[PDB]
Amino acid sequence: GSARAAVSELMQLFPRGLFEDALPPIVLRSQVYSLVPDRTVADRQLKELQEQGEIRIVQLGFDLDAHGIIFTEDYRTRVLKACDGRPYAGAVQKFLASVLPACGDLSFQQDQMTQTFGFRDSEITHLVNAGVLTVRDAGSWWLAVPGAGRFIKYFVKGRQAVLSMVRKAKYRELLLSELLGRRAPVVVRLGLTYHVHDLIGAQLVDCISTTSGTLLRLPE
Amino acid sequence: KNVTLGVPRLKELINISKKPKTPSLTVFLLGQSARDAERAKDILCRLE
DNA sequence: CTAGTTGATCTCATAAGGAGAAGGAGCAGAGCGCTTGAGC
Repeated sequence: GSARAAVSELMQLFPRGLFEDALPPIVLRSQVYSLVPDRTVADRQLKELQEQGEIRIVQLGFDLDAHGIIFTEDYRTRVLKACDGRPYAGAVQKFLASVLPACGDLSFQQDQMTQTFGFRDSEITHLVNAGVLTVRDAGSWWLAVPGAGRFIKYFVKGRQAVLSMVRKAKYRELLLSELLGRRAPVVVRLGLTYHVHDLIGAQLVDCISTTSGTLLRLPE
Repeated sequence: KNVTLGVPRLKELINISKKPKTPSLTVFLLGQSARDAERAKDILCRLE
């Protein structure tokens, strides 16, 4: 179990064509813990591999522990094709050439951004224009991924959906082989395989192994 | 009967009143009902 | 350019309404993806 390997698999699962090649392929830290049993180390590998500049971990808002992952190169290649042709395309390019390869912190302070990156107080709206700078608070702001709205809406919808059917299942159990074999519900479009990894990481289910494969149960 | 008239009714008109003070309907009959009395009272029972 | 002087200027110091419009609550039902689910 390697975090380099772990993140790669999730990346493959992503429905790339579903979002018209605009949102870079997000993979969650929750589903990272699914492939690698020892979470204790998964964070440690991704930590140095964060400052290694080959990954971007973006903080999301669907829960307190919402930390998404965006591929660095793909994060780069997609912002220009989204920013260019727009009024905000000006200093977002600077943000890219200066801020991204010099820092890896999840949220930038006011004095940090203005001084270290030499940002004015007028162009800062342009980064807020299309998913570049979120709003942590008055003094700090988390790093944004453009066009993240649609993803989480489907993501949250999907999580609820899978949770619901699992509960509905007779005797409140549902075999994992019975998810893949059965057609994915139309309510969730991110992929049934994508979400089942999420609850495993979120510990909403436990991977109980038996003679008939592995089973998931709500916590007792 | 009694029908609201004067300044109260004039105000009631200028500010559209959802609940008229004395709402009323002036019903006219078509056939024999208009001439004879039994059928007209029958229609009255049907409407009241 | 330099001191000395004169005012400004400040600071700190001791003690028997209403009609209507707007929001929200709660229930009530329609619809629909779903999950079975069992009769021919």
